[PDB]
Amino acid sequence: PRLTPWKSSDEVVYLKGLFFPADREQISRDELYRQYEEAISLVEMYSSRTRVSHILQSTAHLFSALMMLESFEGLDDTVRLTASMTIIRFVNGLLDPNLHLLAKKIDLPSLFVEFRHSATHDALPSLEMCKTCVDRAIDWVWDHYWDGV
Amino acid sequence: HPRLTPWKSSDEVVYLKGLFFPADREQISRDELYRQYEEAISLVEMYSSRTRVSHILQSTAHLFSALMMLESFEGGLDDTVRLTASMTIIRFVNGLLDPAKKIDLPSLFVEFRHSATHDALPSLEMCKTCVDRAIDWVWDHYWDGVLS
Amino acid sequence: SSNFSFDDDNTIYGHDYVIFGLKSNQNLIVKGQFVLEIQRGAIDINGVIYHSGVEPMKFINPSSSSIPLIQATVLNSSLLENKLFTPGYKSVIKLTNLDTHLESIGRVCPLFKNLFWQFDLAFSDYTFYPITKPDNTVSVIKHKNWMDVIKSLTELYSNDQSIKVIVIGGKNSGKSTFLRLLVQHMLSPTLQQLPINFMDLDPGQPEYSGTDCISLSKISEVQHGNHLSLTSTDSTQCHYVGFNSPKDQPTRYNLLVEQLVRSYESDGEKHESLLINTPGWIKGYGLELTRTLIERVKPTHVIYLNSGGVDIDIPKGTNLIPLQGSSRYSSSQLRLLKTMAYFHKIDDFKFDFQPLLFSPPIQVSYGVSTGISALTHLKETGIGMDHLERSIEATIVGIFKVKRDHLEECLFNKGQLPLLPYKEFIKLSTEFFRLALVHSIDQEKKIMNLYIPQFRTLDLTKEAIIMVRGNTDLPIWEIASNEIVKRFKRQLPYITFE
Amino acid sequence: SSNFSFDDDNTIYGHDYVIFGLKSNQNLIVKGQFVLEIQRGAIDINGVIYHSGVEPMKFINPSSSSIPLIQATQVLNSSLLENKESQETPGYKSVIKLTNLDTHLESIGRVCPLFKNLFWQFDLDQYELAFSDYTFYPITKPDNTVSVIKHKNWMDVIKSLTELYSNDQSIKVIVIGGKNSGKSTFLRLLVQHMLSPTLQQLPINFMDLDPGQPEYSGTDCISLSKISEVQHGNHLSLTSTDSTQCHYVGFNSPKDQPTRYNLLVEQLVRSYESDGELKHESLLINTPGWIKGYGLELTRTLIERVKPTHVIYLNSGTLGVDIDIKGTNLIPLQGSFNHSGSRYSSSQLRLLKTMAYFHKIDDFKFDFQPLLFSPPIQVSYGVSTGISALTHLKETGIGMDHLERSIEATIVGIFKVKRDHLEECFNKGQLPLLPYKEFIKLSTEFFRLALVHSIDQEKKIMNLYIPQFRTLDLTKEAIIMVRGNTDLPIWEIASNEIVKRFKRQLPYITF
Repeated sequence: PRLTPWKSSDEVVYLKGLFFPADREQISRDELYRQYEEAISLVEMYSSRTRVSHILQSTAHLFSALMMLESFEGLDDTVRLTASMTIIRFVNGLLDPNLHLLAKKIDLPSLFVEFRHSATHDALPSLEMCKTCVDRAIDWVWDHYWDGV
Repeated sequence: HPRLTPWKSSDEVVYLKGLFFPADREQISRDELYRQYEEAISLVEMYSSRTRVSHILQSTAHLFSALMMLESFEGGLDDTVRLTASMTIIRFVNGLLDPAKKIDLPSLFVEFRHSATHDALPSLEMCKTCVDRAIDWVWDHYWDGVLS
Repeated sequence: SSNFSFDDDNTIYGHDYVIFGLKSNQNLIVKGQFVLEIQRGAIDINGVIYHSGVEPMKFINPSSSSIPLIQATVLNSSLLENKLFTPGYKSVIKLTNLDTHLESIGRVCPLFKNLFWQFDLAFSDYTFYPITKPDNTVSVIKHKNWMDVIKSLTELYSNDQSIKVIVIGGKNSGKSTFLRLLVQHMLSPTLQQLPINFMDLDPGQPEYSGTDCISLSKISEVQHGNHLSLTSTDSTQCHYVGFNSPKDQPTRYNLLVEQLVRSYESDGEKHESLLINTPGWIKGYGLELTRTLIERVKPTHVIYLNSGGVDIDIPKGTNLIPLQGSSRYSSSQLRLLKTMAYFHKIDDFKFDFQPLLFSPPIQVSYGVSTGISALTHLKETGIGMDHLERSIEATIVGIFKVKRDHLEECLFNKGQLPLLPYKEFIKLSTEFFRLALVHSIDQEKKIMNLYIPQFRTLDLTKEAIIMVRGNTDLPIWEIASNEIVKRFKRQLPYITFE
Repeated sequence: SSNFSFDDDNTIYGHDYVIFGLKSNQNLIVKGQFVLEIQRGAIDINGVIYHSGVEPMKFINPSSSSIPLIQATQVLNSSLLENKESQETPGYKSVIKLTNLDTHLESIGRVCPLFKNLFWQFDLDQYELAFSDYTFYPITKPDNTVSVIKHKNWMDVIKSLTELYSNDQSIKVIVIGGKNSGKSTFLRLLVQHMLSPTLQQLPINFMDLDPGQPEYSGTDCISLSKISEVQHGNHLSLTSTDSTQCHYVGFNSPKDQPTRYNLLVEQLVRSYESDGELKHESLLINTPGWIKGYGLELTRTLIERVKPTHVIYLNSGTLGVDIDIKGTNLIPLQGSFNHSGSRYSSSQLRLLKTMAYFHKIDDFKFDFQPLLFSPPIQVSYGVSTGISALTHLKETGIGMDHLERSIEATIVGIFKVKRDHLEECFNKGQLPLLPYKEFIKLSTEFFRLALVHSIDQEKKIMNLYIPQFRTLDLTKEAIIMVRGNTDLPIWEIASNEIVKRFKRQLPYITF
């Protein structure tokens, strides 16, 4: 009988509804980020109660990165760094289950592995590339975890 | 034999030394100190636009932006600031070690990299300590040496 | 393949107690829980000698830890008056059954039943079981260096006045066995009897401190087994870090260690000798924490449990000892046992391990009223006001005590549970009371339901109890023990099936 | 140790040209710059048959690249050959004549001491009799120069694709490979094969979406070029090869501005479909050095964007899983093999491709004296019609006092914006700084890259060193300026000829 931070499993459904209201068109651009903020707060509350599965915490981090990368209009270095770190943490936690064959086995696409290496060992990836990688990973979590629940 | 530097006449490194690390660290106003910090980050961005800058100088620019963010935190969702400071430390340390602690890098930075990359996200206080340690490190190893 | 001496027709089987007459060349290892009195002779256990005259001493040694050898090796001045039909051999040990109500962990936990005394030639069934035939159970055996280094502190304890000692090592280095040996060595009734002052600064794997305590404990009596923090020695205060490791809040941990060293210096500068445990960190920021600690304490000795080290060399005198060390089967899983047995104790050496639900629970009001004035979240303080109230529920929070003038402070939102900001929390002084497990919370009635192990009604005048949620986790066995998955229909209050 | 048949061919030295009479087995590997016609027979060069009648061809084969074989093995089998004989011909196979190019591009040792022997004029006592010094001469004795020859499958795929160009139906091609995989050699071979004299003289449409290692394109361009005349050597993108437009990405790699890169590629593909639908122009594409990751994603997006009708991959790997097998070919890398000293690094040869851009008087005239002595071509700044605004492509956030210093002594692209498109939206002010966000929306035509020298602050006038250029006469088309990522070679800021000339503390260099 494993422990769940949420009282019922129904709050996972509500958390998915906040992340993915599924009426993406058409809703207000600031209502979507009002749902995203409530969902990030629920994720951090669940994390404070008990450990959360890496996908759920990662979805919170990636949605925070999405809000900052969409709200951004100046000195872009910190916005670059936040999304960069979010993607590196997401990819590393996904891969930290035990190198090219490993990415195919976990089904993580190649652009993420290149993004992590470029951010760790090379110059900061372009903010336009950070948007691409964040949206790709947010699609990844839908493709793997969130659709089933 | 000649090498290319983005700064004209190579006296603006002296300017960045005083602009990052002003003469007085406590009598100066913190708002004006952060204005000086922001100006130095803007100059480092300009030199990056001109050409490649030494990894120490880019790391100084990133670390002081992270410092300004951490010390000006008003509370709330600290997910952003923790992630940004963790990434700044990771870039700094990796760029140092990319080309044992022979470089005199403290074990705090290497432990911070493992904590942020693989382990749970480092806390705000730990990031504040690590960024200040890095800012001291770059000063001692590069910034004090350069003079006029 | 450790074994103990086996005697036939010499030992006597008695009701509630067993007496063994050990020959001169005999040794005993005993698994379980037993009060150990000495009838005739002197029994030197774990490197220190105990005679017949000493008062009876109670052992709690589980399967996870190594069993302390009970040697018969002999003659000393009296003093110790030996006190049975036959004199037999030189030494006659008397083992008393200790009704500690352990072995009841099996009711809630399936695997933990094998740690303590449980039966699962002719041998009766008691809470102490001597391992006559050789088994896989380990015994406390330490290198001669381990013994003489820890004994060199005892001679300097014998004369005036006090010593400050540090222990540094990794999580698996074995600082716990070392520190228990040292207290056993100085508190032996063959030297100065004044109580040692023990400072335990490790929240992850603490001893003489409940889960998530920084605790300065004046140890007056010996804990002769690897007590799991179950038995309490009179300690001035716990300090609830709330986190498994000092990494999570380095500033809170530092300000708390510094404030504990204040009382340590006030009571040690008073002939009592100070003694410190340090976290499992030897790498990274932990080395810096240890260095900062050494500078402040100015210890007379320092002990490191490995080889590596240069930073520690400055400036306090440093000793190098090999790690050695040792089932549990996991050390982090033993943290859950130490958390659970805290809530299940009526009094020390008595543990009723039926789930806490069935027992009448406790009421408090999370309002301006004197019940609980405020709540504060360590770590993530950005929890939404509407979400903190559900965040605390069904977790093990730590309730504090504050002065009314300090209690005034600024709490933030009167509605539901008033959150007290962490920034205001750190500034004001707090006195830890007890760890609280909150059963449920009534939104409409504003009265929330919590379980705490034992308490003195918290009688006080406008002493606002402040609740604190750390990082410490709730053992699954309290919400979903197999007893309360069948006594109440399998539902999902916080638990889900695999 | 490649070598050719020594001669000993009754060759006459001439003054500016050399006459060669090659036997049937004779072949040539020639290092240097030279132009050749054929006086007798049909010389076969790198897998195509060139007879005597074909117009003279111009060779820029560099020491960095491999040397195209010049065979005379193929016996003249067609009447298209037009042989003119003024000497001797004598019935000994075929005689070909090659003339000095005099491109003056060899004079690079003036700026760089390492770029010597890339373009040879014998840079050491003479060891052979009757030796002569020209801008060209074949290596009679064996030497460490790789020749242009590949496995029979490499030439077989290209040849098989070639007769598919012989008939009416048109061919669109994709080429995919990593850096040093050999995409450049593959494309030069394929373009040489499609423009053989036997095939119709119908110009190929060549699309080059590679900014880092471009071909038929100056440094940091995306370029579509209708190639009507083949470039018989590794012209380091230093020949005209008339192109419709050279699109300034401004960056070494796609990753820096992926959205601008994709928009530019899609626009260039649309411009190619304006003319590739006509079916005369066989469209052909190069792809960036990225073989995996987001580069593979860009390649797949291109493949679904341009109806491929052919795809070539240079390395075997996860491409077959990633790219649906829709016909694609598989050819092994067979990358050019040479020493780093002989074959300079891609980042070290981008500096040459950038320097020779500003130092070219014409297509084949190269004056490599430092640019400082030439007139700075003063231009205006501000709201003035000369040059209006500045756009930093990536580092958009820059202090409004700092961009003017930023563009000083750096390579910037001068664009063209017509009518009020520039008016769409800072402070002018020292410099307007048109934002990048409004830049992307506006349509721009790329004028030649500009080298900035000595920004003047007291006056809006700023010096601009740009290569050969017609007068920028525009009714209202304001020529805005942009700064990308393109690097500035040291040799045009501080070479020996100007460091020794001055020796004082120069502004942007340290010693």
